Amino acid sequence: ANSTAELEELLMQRSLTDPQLQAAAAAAADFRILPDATVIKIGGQSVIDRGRAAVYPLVDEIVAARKNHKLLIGTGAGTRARHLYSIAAGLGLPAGVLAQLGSSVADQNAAMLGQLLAKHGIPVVGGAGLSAVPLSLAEVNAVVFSGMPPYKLWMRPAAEGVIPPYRTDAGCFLLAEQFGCKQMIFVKDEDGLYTANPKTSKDATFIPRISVDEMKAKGLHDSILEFPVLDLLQSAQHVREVQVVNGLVPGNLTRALAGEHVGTIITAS
Amino acid sequence: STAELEELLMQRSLTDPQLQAAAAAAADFRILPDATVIKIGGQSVIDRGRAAVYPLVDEIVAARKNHKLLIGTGAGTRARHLYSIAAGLGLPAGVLAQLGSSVADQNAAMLGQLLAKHGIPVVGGAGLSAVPLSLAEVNAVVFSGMPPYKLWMRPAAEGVIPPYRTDAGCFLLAEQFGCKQMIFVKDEDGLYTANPKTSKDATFIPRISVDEMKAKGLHDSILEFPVLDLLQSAQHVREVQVVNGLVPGNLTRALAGEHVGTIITAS
Amino acid sequence: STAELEELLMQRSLTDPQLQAAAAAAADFRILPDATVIKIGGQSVIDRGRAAVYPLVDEIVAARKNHKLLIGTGAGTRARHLYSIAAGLGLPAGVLAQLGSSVADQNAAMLGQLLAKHGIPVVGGAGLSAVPLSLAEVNAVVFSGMPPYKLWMRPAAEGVIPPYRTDAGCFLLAEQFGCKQMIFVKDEDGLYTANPKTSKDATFIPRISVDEMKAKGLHDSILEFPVLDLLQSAQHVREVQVVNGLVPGNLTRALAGEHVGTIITAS
Amino acid sequence: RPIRLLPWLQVVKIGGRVMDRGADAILPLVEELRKLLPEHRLLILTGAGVRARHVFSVGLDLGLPVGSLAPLAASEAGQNGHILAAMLASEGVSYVEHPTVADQLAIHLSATRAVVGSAFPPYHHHEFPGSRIPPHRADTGAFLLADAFGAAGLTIVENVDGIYTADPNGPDRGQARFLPETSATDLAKSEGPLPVDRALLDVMATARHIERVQVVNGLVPGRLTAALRGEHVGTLIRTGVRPA
Amino acid sequence: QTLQDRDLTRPVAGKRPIRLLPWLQVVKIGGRVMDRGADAILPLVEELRKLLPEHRLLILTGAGVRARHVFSVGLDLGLPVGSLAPLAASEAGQNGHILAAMLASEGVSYVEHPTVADQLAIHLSATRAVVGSAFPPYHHHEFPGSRIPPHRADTGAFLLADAFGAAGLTIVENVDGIYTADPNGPDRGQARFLPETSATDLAKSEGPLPVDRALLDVMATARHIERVQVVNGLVPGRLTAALRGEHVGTLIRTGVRPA
Amino acid sequence: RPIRLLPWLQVVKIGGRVMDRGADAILPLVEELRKLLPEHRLLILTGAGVRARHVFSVGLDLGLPVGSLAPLAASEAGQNGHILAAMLASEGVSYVEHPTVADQLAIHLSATRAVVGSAFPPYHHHEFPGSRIPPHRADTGAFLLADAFGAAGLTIVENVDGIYTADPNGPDRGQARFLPETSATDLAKSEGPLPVDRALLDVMATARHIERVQVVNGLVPGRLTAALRGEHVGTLIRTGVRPA
Ligand SMILES: Nc1ncnc2c1ncn2[C@@H]1O[C@H](COP(=O)(O)OP(=O)(O)OP(=O)(O)O)[C@@H](O)[C@H]1O
Ligand SMILES: Nc1ncnc2c1ncn2[C@@H]1O[C@H](COP(=O)(O)OP(=O)(O)OP(=O)(O)O)[C@@H](O)[C@H]1O
Ligand SMILES: Nc1ncnc2c1ncn2[C@@H]1O[C@H](COP(=O)(O)OP(=O)(O)OP(=O)(O)O)[C@@H](O)[C@H]1O
Ligand SMILES: Nc1ncnc2c1ncn2[C@@H]1O[C@H](COP(=O)(O)OP(=O)(O)O)[C@@H](O)[C@H]1O
Ligand SMILES: Nc1ncnc2c1ncn2[C@@H]1O[C@H](COP(=O)(O)OP(=O)(O)O)[C@@H](O)[C@H]1O
Ligand SMILES: Nc1ncnc2c1ncn2[C@@H]1O[C@H](COP(=O)(O)OP(=O)(O)O)[C@@H](O)[C@H]1O
Ligand SMILES: [Mg+2]
Ligand SMILES: [Mg+2]
Ligand SMILES: [Mg+2]
Ligand SMILES: [Mg+2]
Ligand code: NA
Repeated sequence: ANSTAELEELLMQRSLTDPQLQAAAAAAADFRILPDATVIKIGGQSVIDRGRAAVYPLVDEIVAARKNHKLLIGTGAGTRARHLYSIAAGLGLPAGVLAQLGSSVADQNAAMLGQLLAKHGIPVVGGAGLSAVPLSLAEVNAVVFSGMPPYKLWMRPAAEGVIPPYRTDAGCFLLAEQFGCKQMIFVKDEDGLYTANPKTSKDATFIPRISVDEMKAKGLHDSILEFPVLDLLQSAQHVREVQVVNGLVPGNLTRALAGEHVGTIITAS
Repeated sequence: STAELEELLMQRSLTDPQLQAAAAAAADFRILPDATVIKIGGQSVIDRGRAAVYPLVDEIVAARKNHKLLIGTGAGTRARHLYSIAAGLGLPAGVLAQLGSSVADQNAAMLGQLLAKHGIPVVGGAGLSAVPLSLAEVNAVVFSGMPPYKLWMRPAAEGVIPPYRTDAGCFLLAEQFGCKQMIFVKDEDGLYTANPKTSKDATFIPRISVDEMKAKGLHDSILEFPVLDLLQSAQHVREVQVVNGLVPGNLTRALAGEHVGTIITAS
Repeated sequence: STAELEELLMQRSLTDPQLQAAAAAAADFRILPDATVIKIGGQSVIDRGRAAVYPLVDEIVAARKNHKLLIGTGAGTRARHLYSIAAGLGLPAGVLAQLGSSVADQNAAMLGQLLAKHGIPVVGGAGLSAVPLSLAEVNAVVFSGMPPYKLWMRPAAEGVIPPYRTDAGCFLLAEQFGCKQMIFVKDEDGLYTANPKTSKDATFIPRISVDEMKAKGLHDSILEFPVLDLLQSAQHVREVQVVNGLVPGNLTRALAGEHVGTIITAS
Repeated sequence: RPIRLLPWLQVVKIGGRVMDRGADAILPLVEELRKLLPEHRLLILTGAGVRARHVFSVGLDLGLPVGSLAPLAASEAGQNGHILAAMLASEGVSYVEHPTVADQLAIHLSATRAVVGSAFPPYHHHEFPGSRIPPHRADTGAFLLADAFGAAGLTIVENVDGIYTADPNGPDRGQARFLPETSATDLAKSEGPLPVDRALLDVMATARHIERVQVVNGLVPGRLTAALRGEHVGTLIRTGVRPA
Repeated sequence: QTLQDRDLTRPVAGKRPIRLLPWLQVVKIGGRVMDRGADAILPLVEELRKLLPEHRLLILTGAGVRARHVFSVGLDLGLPVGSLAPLAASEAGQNGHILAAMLASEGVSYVEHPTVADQLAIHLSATRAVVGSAFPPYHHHEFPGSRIPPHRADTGAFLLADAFGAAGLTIVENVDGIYTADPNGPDRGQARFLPETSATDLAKSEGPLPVDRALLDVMATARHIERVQVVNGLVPGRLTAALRGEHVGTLIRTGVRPA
Repeated sequence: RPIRLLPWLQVVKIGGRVMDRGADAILPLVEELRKLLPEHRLLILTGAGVRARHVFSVGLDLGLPVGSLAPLAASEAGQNGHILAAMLASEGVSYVEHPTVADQLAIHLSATRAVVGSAFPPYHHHEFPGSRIPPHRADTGAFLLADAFGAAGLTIVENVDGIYTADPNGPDRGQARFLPETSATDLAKSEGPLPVDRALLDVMATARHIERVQVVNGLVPGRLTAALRGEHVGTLIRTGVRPA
């Protein structure tokens, strides 16, 4: 835990790479910026790309939910981003270029969802600083944001290929982590994690609860979430588990918001 | 049919009549159906200063208790001066458009500062991101009434004056958000058979269609003439009302739906 | 006479004394008359970390139930370091201004994140467009205290240190919005006859005029010396109060109009 | 008539459906554009293509009005512009946002031989009602700019040879006859699909400078180069502007 | 050359701030010149066109009559000086948009004040001239005292020119220079032309000037610009002559020492 | 592997701690940079230095998380960039914000020989958790850009001769041995402080173009110049990208 004077001494004298400074910074107090808020991701390919039949029931749950919860609602990108990635990858463009293309598609989805929620007072928020979040959360209990991280040309590439490895799962998760939110819910189109892709395996086994290390052991590291999210989850200071739920089933989002286990819970440990 | 529209969208040009017809059968969502767009005149109101603006500020503050308001500003005489300078130089409509937008911005800033202590903000930006929260919380926003066309402004058939100005900008916002009514606040009771400032003979017209206005030669009289065509194309806002903002209570009564000035109908 | 003012405005230079005197007779509108501007010292408060900031955060949250607050941040030690680097290079005051602004921005961001869960936003942009709605709804906003002069910063008579910094930035916002008061929150009870940190027996001063400060050689003591001149030119904020934010309750009492630190009067 | 702002400018609109073909189409186009840079100063404007169709499908299913769909489609034209500009970056070519196109194009074309922008206009929530499909699309936006600038030309780079009497890839393809030359007024009188926006013909009626626009097949290397020299290799559209 | 100069023990002036754009010429176009429309603007545009290969130019526009109108409305509404300042600055921007458009074919564009403050060096490497607003972005933070914003187009343009350490600032007016009285005013019969004056002399005087009175105050703290010429832009060739230092209007001495 | 966007670009990262030395270090660096402008096309990226350590001290005392501290440090790198660009403004050099670096660098480097930007990446709220100190700092941001651009080089300008086996200014400086050459993978396996971000080693492992990065002493006039010509005058870090 060390001291203020020793952290100060270390910060002024050593490289930020110094393990002694790193350990002292690790002892600093931990403030949660929005501890009463919940981050939810509304799937791009899994939900918004499906149109009215998927989106309209979830709009209703969001409108009902914000009477009891404070919601930061991030959007995935989905099939238009997959198309941009295909074109750009075929041209030899790097992950840092592809990242900006995926961002624009998540922006589109946030604008569409936001326009369905505007008459309830719920805004779409953006900009580097997300300056409109605090007033909006206090006043109408919900905001919509685009789920891509802002890394753009500084996107870290994967070990293989040019597809950006940090996409809208990571973008939503990191905001929940940064703001110290009380939970992170991913809304998709399946009940949760299965032993294999339930769309393409008829006898896949549903998994209600799993650790990151067990997901990796089972080869499920890049199944239901972007694989870096599992490592971000193990590094996280505030959000040490997430829940993935089926947004096509009425009430799943509502119940998960209330803390009920209705899909797959993934835990850091 | 959703599946046939999807197939047409993938396989045809957007110019294909079969695609256009299938798209016209799509569902129609209204984004802000309980809101009203009002235009506060630039030349007719704000340019008149305190004697015109202060009473309408009072009405706006009282009316936002009962009504959700998107309050757009005209540009007026400073825009007329810029257009005259720029047109004399041979500049095109797309260059003049940006000049008019600055003047409407000025008027929104001045009106907004009179409303600031009531929590009412001035909102802008391509997306107007601040509208949903402000409307829910204080029931009103102020915006600049010029369309954002800038250099892409469509010119008139003749001359370089931008033909889509603050009447068109306010109307299209009412239409885009599916608002329940569009009210133009000017300095006459409504439409007359001729300009009442220049014609003793002018007689008041309480209610008229677009086509009747055109047949009477009134297509470019109380509103920018393209507004009449946009009105006939509109999905959501099929009529507008013009009222005299120099008469207290006209705006307030028009907001509750009452016919107090001229109602112009698409058909 | 609105007509004689209008006539002079069209026909004379703005430097004409007759026009200047006519403009001085114009009505005086206060934009946010019920709001109070507070400056949270950068060096004296925010640079001190948790032991200084957390108690003031609690006071701000408690105070925004009875008061509407525009909370500006100073810059402090990091701006001093930037000024020393840039002044050692001979960069002009216009270049240093930007540097100090970014530090004030850092401090507004840090303060704002401690207040976000109470609904209180950080506001910025040239127009401060987010102020009216935030103030109406959560009764407080945080802003960065530097004036936006940037390269157009007026230099001092000597040297390149910007003479208009975060005291001036906060005071001018209070004056522009016509706020009911301006409170500077620092780390001393108020003004002394000498720097109380380096002076054995300086005497506390609870009330003083600008002219009295200058005559005592205290022009550049507790506030940036140009703020005393702005204060004497001010239309709306004709006095200020400096209080010790390290003493619990000083800000709260000052907000309620209590004489708790030093009151500096224009006259 | 108005002064020409950029009389030496050549405006080149690249169809979104050409970009949709990927490297097979884009790489040869990029090589042709590269060799054109020392010959012309270029404003390269990208259309939207199939992704705008998808966002229309979703947005219309959600019921969104035409001023909602307009900027969603314009976003896809922007993304095509980002892709194309990155391929030309080593030549000094960047994508610029619409405020830059509108206000600072002159400085940037003094710095570099070409810039890329979105061909869609920034109509956003002020798109015209009537159709549920945004009328003022990539062809229209590129022409409004080219004509406002008083540019030396506007060339439309398509995935077909030009304008036919019917959709040459559609159900009546067997009856599609090629049109080497046409007027905007005649095209506006015809019913049926076109490879260019119908709004294009409407803004051609009010044009002040551009007398003709050529639609050429960007899948055939060399056709863009020849069109930029005035060679007739696709469909000429006469705007109705006459010599002054 | 003076005995005081030779005194080794006297205080020495501090070094001057480093010059950011020492090769730059700054030209301020009066809003009232722009207000005359094509009759004034077209010859001025042709003159500017011929100056582009000779000078690197930051062309800054004033506001003119439209700012008087917005002042009239804003004052009638009671608005404070920090509300009037950005409304007037907007008009200077619109004049800049107009002037830049006339020069677009020469590679000239108008740039907003963030670009002026931060990226002018890159843009002036791209092209020979750029246009901007002469008003500074003081906005809410305009100084109180007068109900009329004091830091206007002359003042903004000088602050920029002196901050840049530019080679000069020339003010282009709709009159020949500074007179002892308004040459268009009720006392124009008594108006005497002043070929040369010091800013300190002008500052002590009372009565109208063709330049902001704050211009004289910021000249007193200037570090580089030694003189500013006010010339008549309605007389073709005077701007050109002034940019070569020929005396064709009123020279204002700032009080900066030369050596 | 990916195409190179700007293959002719040289990227130079200037340590924040070099800037912290003020005129004594900045004036000679500015003169060396001035003489390099006619030889190279330069993207000059500034680090943060000691002011970032101060804002970390305040921020951590306030309990703020890593996504709060990251943009606070990035701001200090931006201020160093404004200072450095101002010293070179008379040569046509300006500081540009991160969106301009990301999207419009090609046009600006066609206009002028160098631009200055922040070396920190715009990770903001989306900085990775784990450490309470933002991991992706100035070295890491500079390398991500240089490799994404496919630039000809990245040179890191430090206040020391290069990398040592311990901090040459720390408690163990008596043991510090100079490393003329090292690999990112060897460095990544070691514990203890480095003059470069540890995250730099992580992004070197996934790099596609940059094969080596030299860390040289900016306090010695001439070393940056020699390093830009590939001369070995500091510590060479092999990234693990292999050549043809
Ligand atoms: N009369 C016609 N002549 C030629 N092509 C036609 C005609 N009618 C329809 N088309 C179709 O239009 C297709 C081109 O589609 P479209 O114009 O939507 O693409 P684009 O111009 O690349 O896209 P964007 O407008 O987004 O830039 C042609 O391949 C052809 O199938
Ligand atoms: N002592 C004086 N000498 C010369 N002109 C004067 C004097 N006093 C007043 N004036 C008037 O000032 C007029 C110029 O007005 P002004 O300086 O406001 O215009 P401008 O500089 O073009 O506008 P802006 O400041 O908006 O750029 C001259 O035509 C003249 O009538
Ligand atoms: N193994 C090492 N080899 C060399 N220097 C080291 C090592 N470990 C720590 N250091 C210290 O790191 C210092 C360089 O500091 P640092 O890298 O934090 O600053 P910078 O790179 O200038 O700042 P920024 O990262 O903000 O640009 C050296 O002076 C040295 O004292
Ligand atoms: N073992 C698994 N369990 C559940 N889903 C899986 C599994 N393996 C693969 N998936 C697939 O992962 C994808 C996740 O859905 P996706 O559309 O990526 O969500 P979002 O739209 O929220 O980004 C789906 O295609 C899903 O079928
Ligand atoms: N036939 C008409 N009926 C009513 N008003 C007319 C007519 N023709 C012209 N006008 C003039 O149009 C003016 C309103 O337009 P305008 O001043 O441009 O409004 P705004 O300020 O709202 O843009 C009225 O003051 C009126 O004098
Ligand atoms: N006479 C005084 N009375 C009260 N406070 C003072 C006085 N003189 C200086 N201070 C305060 O001391 C603080 C720092 O003093 P300053 O003279 O700037 O030296 P430094 O910043 O190096 O400590 C400032 O916040 C200032 O307001
Ligand atoms: Mg009108
Ligand atoms: Mg087409
Ligand atoms: Mg003047
Ligand atoms: Mg280092
Ligand atoms: Na919304």
